Amino acid sequence: SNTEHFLDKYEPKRNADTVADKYRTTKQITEIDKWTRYDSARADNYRPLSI
Amino acid sequence: NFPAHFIKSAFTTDPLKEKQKARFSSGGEAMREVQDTEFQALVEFIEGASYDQLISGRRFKKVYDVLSENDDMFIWLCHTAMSVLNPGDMRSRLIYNHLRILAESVASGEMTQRTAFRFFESAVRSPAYREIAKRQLEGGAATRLAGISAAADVMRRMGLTRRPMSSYFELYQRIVERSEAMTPWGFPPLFQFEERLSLEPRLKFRRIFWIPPTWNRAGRFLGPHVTLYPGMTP
Amino acid sequence: NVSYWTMNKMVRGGNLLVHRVHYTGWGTDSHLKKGGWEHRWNKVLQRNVLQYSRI
Amino acid sequence: FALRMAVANALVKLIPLTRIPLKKSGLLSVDRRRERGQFPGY
Amino acid sequence: DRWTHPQESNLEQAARGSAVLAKRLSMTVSEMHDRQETAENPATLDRFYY
Amino acid sequence: TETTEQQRRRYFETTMADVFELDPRKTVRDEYERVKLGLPVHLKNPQYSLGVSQAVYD
Amino acid sequence: YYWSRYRMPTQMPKFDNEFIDPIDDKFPMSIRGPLVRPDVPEDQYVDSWYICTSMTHHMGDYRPWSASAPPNAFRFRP
Amino acid sequence: KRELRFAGPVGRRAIQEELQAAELPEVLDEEVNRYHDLKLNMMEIEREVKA
Amino acid sequence: YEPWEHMKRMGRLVGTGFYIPPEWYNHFRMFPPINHNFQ
Amino acid sequence: DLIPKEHRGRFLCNFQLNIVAYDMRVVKFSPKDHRQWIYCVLYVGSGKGIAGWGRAVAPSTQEAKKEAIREAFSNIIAVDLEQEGPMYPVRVNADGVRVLLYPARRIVANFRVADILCAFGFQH
Amino acid sequence: EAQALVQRTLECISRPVSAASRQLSRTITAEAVGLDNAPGHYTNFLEWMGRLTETRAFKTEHALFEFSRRKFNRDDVRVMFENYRLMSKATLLADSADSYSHFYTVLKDFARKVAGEDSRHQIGVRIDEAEVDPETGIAVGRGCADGEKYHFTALLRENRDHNGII
Amino acid sequence: LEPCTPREWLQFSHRNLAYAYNGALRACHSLPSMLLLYKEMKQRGVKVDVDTMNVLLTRAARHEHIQVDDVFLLFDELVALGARPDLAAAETLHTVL
Repeated sequence: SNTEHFLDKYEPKRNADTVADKYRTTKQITEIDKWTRYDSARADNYRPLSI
Repeated sequence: NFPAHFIKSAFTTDPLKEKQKARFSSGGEAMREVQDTEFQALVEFIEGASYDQLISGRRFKKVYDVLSENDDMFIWLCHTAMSVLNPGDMRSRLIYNHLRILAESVASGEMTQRTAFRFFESAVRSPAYREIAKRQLEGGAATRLAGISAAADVMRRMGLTRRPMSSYFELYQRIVERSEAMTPWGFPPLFQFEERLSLEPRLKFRRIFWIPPTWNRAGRFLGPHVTLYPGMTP
Repeated sequence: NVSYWTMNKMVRGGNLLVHRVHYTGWGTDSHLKKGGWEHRWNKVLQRNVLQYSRI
Repeated sequence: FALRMAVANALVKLIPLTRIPLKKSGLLSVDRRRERGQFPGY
Repeated sequence: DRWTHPQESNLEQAARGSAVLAKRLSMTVSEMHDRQETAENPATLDRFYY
Repeated sequence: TETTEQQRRRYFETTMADVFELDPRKTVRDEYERVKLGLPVHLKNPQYSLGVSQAVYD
Repeated sequence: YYWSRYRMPTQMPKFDNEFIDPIDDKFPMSIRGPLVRPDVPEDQYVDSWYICTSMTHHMGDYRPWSASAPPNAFRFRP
Repeated sequence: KRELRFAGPVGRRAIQEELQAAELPEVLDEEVNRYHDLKLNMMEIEREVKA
Repeated sequence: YEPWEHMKRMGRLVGTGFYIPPEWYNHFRMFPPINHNFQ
Repeated sequence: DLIPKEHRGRFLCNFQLNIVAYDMRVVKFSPKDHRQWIYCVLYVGSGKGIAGWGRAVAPSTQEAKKEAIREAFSNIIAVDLEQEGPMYPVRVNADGVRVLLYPARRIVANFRVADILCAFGFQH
Repeated sequence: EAQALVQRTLECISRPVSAASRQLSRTITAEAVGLDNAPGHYTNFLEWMGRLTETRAFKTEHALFEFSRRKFNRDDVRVMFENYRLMSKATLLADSADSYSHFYTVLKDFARKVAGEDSRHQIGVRIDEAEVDPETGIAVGRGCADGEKYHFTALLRENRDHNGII
Repeated sequence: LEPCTPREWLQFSHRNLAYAYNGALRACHSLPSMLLLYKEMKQRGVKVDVDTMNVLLTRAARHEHIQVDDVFLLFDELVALGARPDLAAAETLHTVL
């Protein structure tokens, strides 16, 4: 949230280990996607003109 | 009688056909037209829980083998035999060094576990070791706990474990088993270990079918997925 | 339009395209499951004849 | 039994908190029992 | 020696050698070099259990 | 183009000197490494001030 | 010939009661899950002819349940 | 070490005088021969040239 | 099938000069296996 | 993988193999006669003074030979080659096989045993 | 009040004893280990092992031992798979640099399950939101019996005249 | 776990998440971690119960740097979220006041 909340006062102190722990789930897009044989042989989603 | 199918790949190819096959299909054409073992086994096994895979016993057996392939059982046997010794007696020092060398050789793989067990049983059936263990048990206060804890620590330090800190969990298991009074401390069952090692070279401690039935083979069968008496899913 | 022996042979072989169901049921068809042979008979009659105006 | 199951489901949909008593009494639990199908053998 | 080296006709030995020739032709230069599949080193064709 | 990466790192540390109350030599250094790697620090840190955010974006 | 079409040979794979694999079949049910196929929507399966199993009309390429319902759908309802 | 082995008088003297103070390991000629006779990795060569 | 027999076999195998001895051979030469007789 | 782990990278001599014999035996895994396996006996050796012998049953000839070689390398034994042979008679009775090995300035035995003597390196 | 306060302070300061540590301390005795005439040494060993049980490596080893013994289930396998999917590749490399971090990431809550640190919460009958029609106040329910023979749909509405019927 | 199968949707049980989070709060013995978990709980959509309010109040009443005004603000926030102020919570508020 972009608005300060009164409970945020009692949050745990920002320690370097915990700061590095909030980026663990940050995954790169090349890791997100994977190109397979189905992708290589995928059919056209539109109507082709010639093969 | 029986037609020749020739399932061998070397009995169905001839130079005359290969001459025309090579021009159309070759390495260049194919290139043009085409584009931590424990942890790896564990992730391979658990990836079967995906939406497009199933849990298979093959992967679990593989990861179990990868986890149990070590000789930490024999190393812990040797070091538990060493724990009962007296750090002051010269005979006990000789036995301790002999058993430490045996354990190191087992860990390094220089000596096969069968001959290592021969050495271990010959060392632990000697009268000197038996007398030392008897004195150790007779003493009102003994050094067995310190000996086994130091054995775990040296197993970590000397790299005699698959992972650095597995020895301490193994020590915890050893203590909780000692709470059961299975055998006196320092008197392992040699007959039991011999029976184990005679068979196993390394000491350790709606049906799914790969071939679906065919219509000719099975008369009245539908399949492993069909439900004859289904319910109403919310 | 073949005998039981011929039909069984063609089913055990790969000569007819049929879909095996339970040997002691009514099958996939809702008309069969909701009355049986006579009900499917009546439905066939209704489709063939008893839907036209017949001027 | 079918009527009771339908009424229990309707009650659960209407008042959510009634789900616990009916479920504990097994009124939304369907039984998959089915009479034997036709077969000339028998 | 007869058991270890079964006799085979030349018309079939030629086919057997052509099979490995075709496999090496299909393989790329880097694959052959890494796997040590060369004109002098033997290369396996089939290996299965039944 | 005439300022080295060590200079850039020191400048980033000077800009974010008082952004973490705990260990600066580790917190700010890890922040700079993640920023240079390209992680969405702006998205994950909405509390940063205008100057801190501008320095991170630059 | 006409029969010349039915002569393409298939090469054997390269390695390194009946019909059942003991290792996979004897795996505990409570761990393996009472499933014989991936839990994808049933519209992707077609009862195979002459074989007592169900294959997919799309060779592999399984689509999850979320690929058929609108985004963030409750119980995959439309 | 192989370069020093196959170098001439002036070059090998320069190498020896420059490395007389560096704490180089005592390497037998057998290790050098083994390393030199090890075949190159064609896959690594392909990766490097593609990169 | 004896520690002494294994040691003797390894020793006479090394004595040929065409077998690199393992470390445990020299280590057991230093600390011989415990004997059961002579008591 | 033919050479066992304890012998891995320790032999400094190029061994040679000798196949003594082949035959066919019957293996019965089931209560009935299960199948037939080829029984191969062989021995590997080098003239430097190292030799071993093996015997194995396997479904195929090549697999039987490989298993016999593995057993031979597991059971390899050696002798000291300083006098190129023994220096005193040795008489051994093993399962009724009475074998006498004696010193001599020449290698004296039938060919089947002379091959073994050459494998061990006993030229005398 | 002083004895109560010192007791409370001791309870608060005392480190949380793990379930495995408590089980070992209860099952084992100084006589079984032979340190009968050594209370100090016995207590030292007990504290040493109890505090060593709380490390991440011990939990990872125990979880892997239970996995080898095959004491998990489908839910545990799915949780492990989701934990593995959650972590990124750079994080995977960083945790595999350590000997146990990558294993513990995928065995998380499973080491907790086998160590007993898991929360003890009551799982009751599922309660879902009402599916009543906003305009008519009609709830629809289903009833099936005897296979495809008895099928009924129940429409239920509130009656504010207290004269409701079926 | 987010349900990706109809069988999982049959047990998603958005109400039972309240019991799960109450158990988690009772398991955690640190107020900052408890409050972080409560923030996740209230931004996820979990229907907060009376038990979670009781545990939150009884853990916030004993804190090194806690403010009674903040405790009452937390109570008001929980009541507005939907928790029922039972007698245990009433007495905890009474002793804090």
